[PDB]
Amino acid sequence: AIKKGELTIDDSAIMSIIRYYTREAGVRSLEREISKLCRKAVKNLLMDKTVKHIEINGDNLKDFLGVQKVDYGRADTENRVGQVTGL
Amino acid sequence: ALKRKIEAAKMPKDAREKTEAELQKLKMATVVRGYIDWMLQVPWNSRSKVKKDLVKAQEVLDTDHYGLERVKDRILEYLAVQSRVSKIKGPILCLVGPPGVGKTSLGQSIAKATGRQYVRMALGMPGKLIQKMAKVGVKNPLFLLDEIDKDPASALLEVLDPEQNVAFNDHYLEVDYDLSDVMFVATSNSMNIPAPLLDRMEVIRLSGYTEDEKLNIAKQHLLPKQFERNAIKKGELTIDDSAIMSIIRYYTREAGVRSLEREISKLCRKAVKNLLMDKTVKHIEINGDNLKDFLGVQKVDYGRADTENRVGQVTGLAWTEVGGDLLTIETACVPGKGKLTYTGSLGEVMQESIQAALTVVRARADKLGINPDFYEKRDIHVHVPEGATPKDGPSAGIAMCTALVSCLTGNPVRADVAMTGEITLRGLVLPIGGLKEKLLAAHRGGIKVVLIPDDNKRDLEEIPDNVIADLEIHPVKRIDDVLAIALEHPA
Amino acid sequence: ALKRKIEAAKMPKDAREKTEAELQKLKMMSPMSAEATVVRGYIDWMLQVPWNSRSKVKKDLVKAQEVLDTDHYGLERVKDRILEYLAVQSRVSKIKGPILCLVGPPGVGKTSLGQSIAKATGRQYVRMALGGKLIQKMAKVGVKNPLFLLDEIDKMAPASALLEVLDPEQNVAFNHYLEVDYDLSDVMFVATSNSMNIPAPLLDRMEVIRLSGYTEDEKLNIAKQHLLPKQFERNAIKKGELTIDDSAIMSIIRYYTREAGVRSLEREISKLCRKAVKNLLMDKTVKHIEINGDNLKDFLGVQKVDYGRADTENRVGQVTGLAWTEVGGDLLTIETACVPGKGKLTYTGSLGEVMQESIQAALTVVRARADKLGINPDFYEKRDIHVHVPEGATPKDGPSAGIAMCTALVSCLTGNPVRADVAMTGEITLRGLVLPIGGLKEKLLAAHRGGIKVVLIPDDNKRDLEEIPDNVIADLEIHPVKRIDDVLAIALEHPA
Amino acid sequence: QSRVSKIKGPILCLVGPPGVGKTSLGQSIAKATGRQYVRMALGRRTIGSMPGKLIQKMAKVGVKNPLFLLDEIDK
Ligand SMILES: Nc1ncnc2c1ncn2[C@@H]1O[C@H](COP(=O)(O)OP(=O)(O)O)[C@@H](O)[C@H]1O
Ligand SMILES: Nc1ncnc2c1ncn2[C@@H]1O[C@H](COP(=O)(O)OP(=O)(O)O)[C@@H](O)[C@H]1O
Ligand SMILES: Nc1ncnc2c1ncn2[C@@H]1O[C@H](COP(=O)(O)OP(=O)(O)O)[C@@H](O)[C@H]1O
Repeated sequence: AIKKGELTIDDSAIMSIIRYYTREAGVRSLEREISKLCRKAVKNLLMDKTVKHIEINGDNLKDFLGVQKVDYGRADTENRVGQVTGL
Repeated sequence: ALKRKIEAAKMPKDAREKTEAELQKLKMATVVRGYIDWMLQVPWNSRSKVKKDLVKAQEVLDTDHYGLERVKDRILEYLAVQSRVSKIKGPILCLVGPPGVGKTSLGQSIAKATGRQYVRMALGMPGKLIQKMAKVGVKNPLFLLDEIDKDPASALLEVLDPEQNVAFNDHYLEVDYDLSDVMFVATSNSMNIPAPLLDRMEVIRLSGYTEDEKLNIAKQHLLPKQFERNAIKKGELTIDDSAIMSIIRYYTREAGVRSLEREISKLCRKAVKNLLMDKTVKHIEINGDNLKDFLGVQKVDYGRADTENRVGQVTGLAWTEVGGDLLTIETACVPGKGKLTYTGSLGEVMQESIQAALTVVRARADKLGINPDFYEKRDIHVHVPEGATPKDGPSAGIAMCTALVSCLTGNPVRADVAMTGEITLRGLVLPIGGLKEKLLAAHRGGIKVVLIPDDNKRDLEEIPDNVIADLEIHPVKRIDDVLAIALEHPA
Repeated sequence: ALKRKIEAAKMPKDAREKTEAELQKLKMMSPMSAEATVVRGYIDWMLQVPWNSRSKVKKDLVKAQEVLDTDHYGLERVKDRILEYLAVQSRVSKIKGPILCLVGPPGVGKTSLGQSIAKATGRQYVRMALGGKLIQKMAKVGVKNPLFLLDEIDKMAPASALLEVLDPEQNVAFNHYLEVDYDLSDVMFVATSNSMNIPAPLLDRMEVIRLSGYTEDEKLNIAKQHLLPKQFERNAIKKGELTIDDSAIMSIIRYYTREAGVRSLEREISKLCRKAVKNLLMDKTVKHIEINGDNLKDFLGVQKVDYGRADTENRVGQVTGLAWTEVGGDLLTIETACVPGKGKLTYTGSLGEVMQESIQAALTVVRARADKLGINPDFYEKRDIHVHVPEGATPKDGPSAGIAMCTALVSCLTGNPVRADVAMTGEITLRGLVLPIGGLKEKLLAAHRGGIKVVLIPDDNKRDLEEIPDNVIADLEIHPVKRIDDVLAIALEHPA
Repeated sequence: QSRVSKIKGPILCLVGPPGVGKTSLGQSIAKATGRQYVRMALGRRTIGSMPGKLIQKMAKVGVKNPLFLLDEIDK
């Protein structure tokens, strides 16, 4: 029930959802995240009559979805002796 | 009489020709009369209207359940989109938690949050569901499906999907009923639901409570409704907060509040018996000293103020889904032929966890002070109690590792500590799931120092911060750093 | 004709218009037909049903106290729990909550206690055994609010549809062959059984109140104050005769009966009474018969079971474990044997897999302590092991008497005899610690009733140990242990 | 049974292998107290229906206080 004006999601917000909140080859978890994100925007509309154009960037999302569930790739300690990531 | 009400206030066409069809069967017999009256008493109109003041629903959820803020926010999201669109044709609310949390009452506080009538249906002659519809008599009820962990079994998915709810048949009512515009709330004790149902349900996790939160719940929402069903009236009976702290800490240990209800109910019973059998006293006051006069000595305890010299016995944390739970993993090292032996009801996942742990120990024979021949001359028995789940099996792997280092070197594990995690061959410590449910258990049993993997550090910014306020938490990443904390001697 | 009775009986409007509904059909059918008489007796079911006339309850709990303690002797931890319910029953007129459940071994007095509560409040009494009926008993009492007992719910498993007779969400209306709903509220229930194997829907609405056994002093006062009078008046023995002294009753309890209740004591006292009466009519010489503790063997028979312990402690293998069984508390002789072989275990005697895990636990206890006991260190593959547990233990009780297996194995290997006045119990870990166990009161009553004089319990049951009220503790030498080395230092009759 | 006018308690039961005198003790007790012997082995209105079996035997002896046996409950 969101009409065409009041919620706007950036590119970088979707890149944060894909890179930080899902691990599969498909788009099912992207649907669960965008579903839950949309109804959290609905709650942040009907509980406050001031704001209407709710904006989300790649910074103001961790109050919606919490912390990053899964991690991204390799910028951490590269010692990891005798381990090797295989495919 | 019969004929003057078969129109039944714009009852739809199909059951009008069916109702008049057995009415002209009546024209040419008691079971016919009842068979008419079933189709007349089920509702066909009168949608009891919703209350779209969602701030009022905010105010009416906080009057019946104290502190389920994440669960309340999720429910109010579902009621926001449930308010704007008249019928959400998506997945159903799924309330999952340990027994004794406000499931089977949260659904009661939803029905007086929208306005629709509460109906409960336990899952442990017309159809059962239309029997309940005839019990309530409204087009748009709230029909709680409880205990989905426990008429054919899986045939209720036609009550949930869109394609079978625009018209629902029956074996012994012959017509089609629309089970659309019927909000459902589904509760369960656990997660292992039969497989088609697990997709149509969005899971809402009601976790356990803490000591302060149980104290506030017992001080606001338990003592009044227990008094008013026993009619103790305002000054006849007071209970200090430290007394409820002794009921919570000592005489029960459970993630719900059901046992607290049983002890408080018993307490009110014996107080009434003191008030009628005696006539001098009229005000009974109960503190932490008068309390064991009214009940037993204890049932369980906590504290870990006992001895700590338990070689080879650490206190793992177990994520059973029926509450988070403590665990006493024990290992021994006997003279023998090196044949490893595992027991404790679990299968082969613990096997690869154990053999991982034993390679971790055998790589460190020098700087731990072990004769390096132990893998072939000394048999090893490794035990873990039965409380776990199939997933999160290789939790408490470093429980087994510290157990083996303790029993080999003869170094006592300090008894206040409690560990968790999953171990690999290099001694690295993998993440584990369900960290809140385990840490509430480690809070409730009186554990001071908990070890978690380093890669679950971000999940500490989800815990209600009274829990972290009492636990000296050390995250680790290497097993060599577990062995400076969990033992009590340098190694 | 017939309507002039039901018009004044005051049934409510639903059953009134059903009664008039088939009634005017009855007055307009042939008054001597067969189906007409079926309707006559059908209405005669409905003349029976008491739709009014509550019997009065009594609120003063002082005479409730003085009406309970005048009939049953010493159930002091139960009568508080029953006067909770009668206290809230006194203030609140209609409790809709849970229902009193009475669980203990048979012979304790539960059927008499539910009979006594009816005398306590004022309401009537109808017992309903379990192996339409309910409207037949409600019609049988002829009153609205009886004390409708439901005995042996455990021996019940219409299949189990009585759970709508219990919950208040269903008790506003219960119909089955009468098809008029009855208001079964304000019909107080008490349910009894013999174990907590109650079906899982029924257990929701039932307050379990435990009735454990009686001890010898307590049975002695029961027979001296409440059994010899009712037996002397159900056989009409005159007053100036049949002086049964105390030591005779002590020999009946100690030597001629073994139960946690007093059922068999009634059989022995009744047989004693009628043998005395037969010796009063087959002779006119004696009139005053006295039966001391000596002449029972000339009067009642031979000492059927044994009590003392001069019983040859040189039993190498068997110990005496205690067992909180389904029917309460019981002695239990756990036996082990060690035969030459390959190293394989052998389970015997209702050993579920938990007891298998505790058997291998005790096996690792022994193998950890091989050399400081003198055992041949390679016994685990030269010599097979057979361990025997006689049944009785509930699977929740389970690994109770775990350390009985460890002392049994140490005794069977080293050939050191277990002294046979030691009633061990406990739950063993792997490494040699002894965990708590529940139901310590049944195990101590069975450990006292068989005359065992030394009991080993775990250390972390110094908590329930004070709550055994009677002088059970005073003559039993109960002393806890915590490690397996305190067990092996005591329960063997040699040092090790 | 001699001193008490009417025992309301339990019932004499005679259990033995087939062949000992468990039937003849009905005769002997019957001519021991004085009452009458009636044996009833084991194994409504309509057409014309007889009464109940037990009251058929009570009509058969025609006395209020018989020694009404009940043979072979096991069968
Ligand atoms: N957050 C809460 N606030 C107030 N009461 C609660 C809360 N959670 C549970 N309860 C209490 O739990 C009791 C009923 O238990 P229930 O919620 O039915 O658990 P279960 O479904 O496991 O039986 C009620 O008295 C209810 O008040
Ligand atoms: N404390 C007591 N005082 C008097 N009589 C008792 C007491 N305890 C038991 N009895 C006797 O025990 C018998 C009741 O047996 P009970 O345990 O009710 O059998 P069941 O459980 O099979 O119904 C009655 O004869 C009663 O007189
Ligand atoms: N002690 C006895 N003295 C004389 N006759 C006996 C004695 N015991 C058994 N009998 C004879 O055995 C028969 C017993 O019949 P019985 O076995 O009682 O029949 P049932 O098949 O009904 O048991 C009688 O005919 C009786 O005369």
